[PDB]
Amino acid sequence: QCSGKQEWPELVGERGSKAAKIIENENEDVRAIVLPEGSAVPRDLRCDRVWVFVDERGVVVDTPVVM
Repeated sequence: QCSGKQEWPELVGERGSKAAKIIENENEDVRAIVLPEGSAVPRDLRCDRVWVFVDERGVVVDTPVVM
């Protein structure tokens, strides 16, 4: 079971770099990783990782979550 804030629906539509910094400030246990929308990721579960999926303009398009 993870601790701290688990999802950031409010960051959809923000620049990926800005989102990553907010995420890491708001939950000190996680690393945000900015990747293109649709990028293949490992199918494991972690409490210290937040995928930040962005469109071709570098803007967050999926809700970042701890996973």
